[PDB]
Amino acid sequence: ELDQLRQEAEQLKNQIRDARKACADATLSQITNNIDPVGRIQMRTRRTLRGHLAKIYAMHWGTDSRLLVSASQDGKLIIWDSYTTNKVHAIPLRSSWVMTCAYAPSGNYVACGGLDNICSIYNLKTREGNVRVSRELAGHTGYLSCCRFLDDNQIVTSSGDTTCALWDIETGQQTTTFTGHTGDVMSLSLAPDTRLFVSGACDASAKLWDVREGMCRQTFTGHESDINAICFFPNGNAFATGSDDATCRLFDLRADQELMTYSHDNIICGITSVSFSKSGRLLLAGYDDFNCNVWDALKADRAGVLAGHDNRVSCLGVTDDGMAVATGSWDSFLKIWN
Amino acid sequence: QVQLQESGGGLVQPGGSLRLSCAASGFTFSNYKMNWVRQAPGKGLEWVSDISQSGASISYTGSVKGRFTISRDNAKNTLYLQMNSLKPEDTAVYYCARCPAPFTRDCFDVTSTTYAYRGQGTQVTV
Amino acid sequence: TASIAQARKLVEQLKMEANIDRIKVSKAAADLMAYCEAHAKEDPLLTPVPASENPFR
Amino acid sequence: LEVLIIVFLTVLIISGNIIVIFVFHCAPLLNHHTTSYFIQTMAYADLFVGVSCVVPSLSLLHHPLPVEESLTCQIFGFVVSVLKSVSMASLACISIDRYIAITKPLTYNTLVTPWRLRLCIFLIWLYSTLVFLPSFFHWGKPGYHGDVFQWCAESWHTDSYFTLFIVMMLYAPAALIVCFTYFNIFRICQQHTKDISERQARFSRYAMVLFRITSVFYILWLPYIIYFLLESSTGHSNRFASFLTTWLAISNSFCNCVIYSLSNSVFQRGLKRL
Amino acid sequence: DQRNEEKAQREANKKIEKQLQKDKQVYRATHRLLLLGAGESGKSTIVKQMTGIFETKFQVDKVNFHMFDVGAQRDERRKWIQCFNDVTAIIFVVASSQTNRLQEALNLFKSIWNNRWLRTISVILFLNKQDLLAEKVLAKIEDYFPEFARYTTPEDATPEPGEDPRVTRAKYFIRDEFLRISTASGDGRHYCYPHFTCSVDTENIRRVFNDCRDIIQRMHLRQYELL
Repeated sequence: ELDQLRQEAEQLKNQIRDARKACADATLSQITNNIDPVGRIQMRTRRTLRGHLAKIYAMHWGTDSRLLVSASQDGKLIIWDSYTTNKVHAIPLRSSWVMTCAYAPSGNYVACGGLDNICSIYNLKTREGNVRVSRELAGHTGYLSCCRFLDDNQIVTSSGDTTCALWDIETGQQTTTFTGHTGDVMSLSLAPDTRLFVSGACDASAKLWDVREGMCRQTFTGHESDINAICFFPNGNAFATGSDDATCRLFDLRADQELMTYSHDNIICGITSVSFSKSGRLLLAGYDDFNCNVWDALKADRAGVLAGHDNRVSCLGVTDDGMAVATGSWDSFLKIWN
Repeated sequence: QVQLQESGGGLVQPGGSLRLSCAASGFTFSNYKMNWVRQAPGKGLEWVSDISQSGASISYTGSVKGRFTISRDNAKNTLYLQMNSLKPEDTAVYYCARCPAPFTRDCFDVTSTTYAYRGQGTQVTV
Repeated sequence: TASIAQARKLVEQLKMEANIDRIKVSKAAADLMAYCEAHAKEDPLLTPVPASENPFR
Repeated sequence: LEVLIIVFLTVLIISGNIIVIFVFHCAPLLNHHTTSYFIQTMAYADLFVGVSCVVPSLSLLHHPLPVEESLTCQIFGFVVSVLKSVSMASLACISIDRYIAITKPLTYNTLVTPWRLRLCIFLIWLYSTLVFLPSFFHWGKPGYHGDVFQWCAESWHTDSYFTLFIVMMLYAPAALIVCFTYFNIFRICQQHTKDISERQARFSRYAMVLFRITSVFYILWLPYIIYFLLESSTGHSNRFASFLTTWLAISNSFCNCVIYSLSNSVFQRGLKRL
Repeated sequence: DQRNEEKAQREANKKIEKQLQKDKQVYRATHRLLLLGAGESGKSTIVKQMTGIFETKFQVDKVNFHMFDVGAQRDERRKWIQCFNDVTAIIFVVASSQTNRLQEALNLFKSIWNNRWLRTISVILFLNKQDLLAEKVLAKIEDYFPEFARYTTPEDATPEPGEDPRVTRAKYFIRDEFLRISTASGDGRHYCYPHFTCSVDTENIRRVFNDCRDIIQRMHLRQYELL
């Protein structure tokens, strides 16, 4: 029974591998050789946000490119004003162990989650003046790794029980469940059109899901160790990942394989976060060796370094107008670069 | 893609010998500490031995220390185990498990029910 | 023998994933490069912006 | 001699305290723990000592002040003595803070709160300014810092009782405190190191850190306090030794900078990253 | 429209910062611990002496303590174990003993000790079931740990009255297994405190209090570059 099933799985794997092999016409580096290099990129710290008592685990930029939320170990959730460095809100959490936070695309809400297996949604439009828990979504059987709003009533979570889900915040139930991975899921990224999303798990693989169908579309399995970060290309046709083997990679949805690899022999630390530029020419990655690296996405050449943190870099994001980069770290500081 | 494939095993007489092999693909064999784990019938998985990146540090379980040996070939990308002077209680399925991350000295989850970086196992019976 | 369902699911997933259409890597690389070169002028991080309209300086 | 020593010391003092202040302020935390408050206060006092060492620097390069010489020495002695006493008081409070952190490690944060730190700093400045106040009244000469000027070197005459008052109220307490606290910390380090060694040796630095803290202070401050008492009580003056003792005590305002900020590893990391 | 809203921003910032300074005052006066150990070890009775994660509050001599026990998670520790990298101490509970359980306990200790983010945490080790060990020995360790036959009780052993050395040898053998794993590495940056507890005991909180006091004293000595 299991013998012929394993044989047929191996046969299908070989058929898929040969199908991809018959498609590698020419390497991406072979095509972008004549393109003039970007040149050195210098970025300076413009702001420094100083209010967290302990490590910082996550952050998210508002769609207005001005405000941002951040989470920390002390049990706080602080909303900043990056232009003027003024704290707007500071929400105290019931559980001190939070691993993620998201900021709604409309600006009316903010989410968080962590080791308590629960996603809490906070209503910022305080009719009476105070911020209070709108909804507590409890259906997972493992910690929460990431969460991203679709709109004011839908949110996608990824968990440490090898499962992602889609929620109806009004009812508090699970609309759909995405069950393909065989390890903890550590990140997710929503498409520009928000009809698909990709996840990264602790089995060195990534998958492409259909939010409305509820099924896996494609699987990308280049990496060697656990995947920690994931992000789409601005086009929506490619994405980049970052894993524990001190490497980043670029995958394409239409060719169904890998295109580029961003690594060096002197880099032996894992990547904690990736992000793209507004045009998709830069690729920013934060490492465990206390600093960030800027990559030329088309030629795989380093273009700069963002070294301003004393402990490891845990999160990284780029505004929606592409004007600034915010970097959080375990030394309890955020820094805006430009 | 990470793939570990065990070979060797079968039925041997008590007091006999065996030699397992595990061929690794999809990663650099030279950056990872390698393990061997086993699962007796109706029981959970149990750690057996391991060998370092270079091949210097080696450890064994108390009950197999003195008989079993673990060795690796970084050039040929293979992991070995020599199981001589067996006892009936040594019947189990043996897996080669790799530590999750490179350049590390700890290995957490090798002896776990659903681990992503080990093979399918070879039945060894006495 | 509770692992029969696991292998069944793996087989259906791989079988459904093998019947998709694929585009030659030359076309994908050309599209990526074209997008980057068509939106290169609207990247404040790539071509640094003068401090007059920089909101953080 | 005197011009070179004074100018070199002034430049070193100002430069070191400026770099310390700016590394504290323009970097990551460097403002995190409690002892940093007294370290910063001592840095400010040392920097003002360096600035106030410009009046004799200018006056010795034949640039007499618009005001008289008597006024300049009158003001200079008061200002420099007050700032030196502030530095020594902050140096004693650093040791008290460390003693509390090491002896009471579980209730340390309850005992030492930021309100108490602010009150302590304010009381340090008040006490230091109020001890030397009777110099304006006709009690005596506060110190020998103004003896470079050729008026004060012969015009003021120290008083035995004012000198004894200054000693007993500022100097002796600040030496007894340092001795007691660092001796007890020495005993605690000595027992912990023994425990660690006996653990590690079963199955298979503190001296020279305390020796730098508790010997620079004494080698720079005890010569001054000894000559002060002898010359005040007896009258056996010696111009050859007063300059040396006084300007050693002044150089302590840069020795404090080096052995309290530069040797720390976190400070070096913050300075190398900036 | 501009200056008044700037004033509102500054007022909100000031109020937030005042609440944050009060919170920081509360946060530094509490010591957080992580309680580990397998199910058969006997963590439940230890907790009763004092959902993805649990929590217990207790104070000794007016010093507040938190203790966190992992609830409904999976058996893959390599990811959620990094959240606990700056707790005061870890409490590792072991039962003196169906496969080889002591080997899994020792392997988990070795993994915790050498982890990159847990190289500054000290472990308070409880060897729990000292009565089951008393009966089992006097009724085998050589067949799972073959070094036992060459083990002799340390000279500085403290035997309980009315106890035959037959159990004292096994007690000190297991303790020395954990302790010899402990000293193989660590650069002297963290320490292990092993205790022989029982199923029922009235002084586990006192032992944890003394061990945490020693841990914090050594940490303070080390942050002034005195150690």
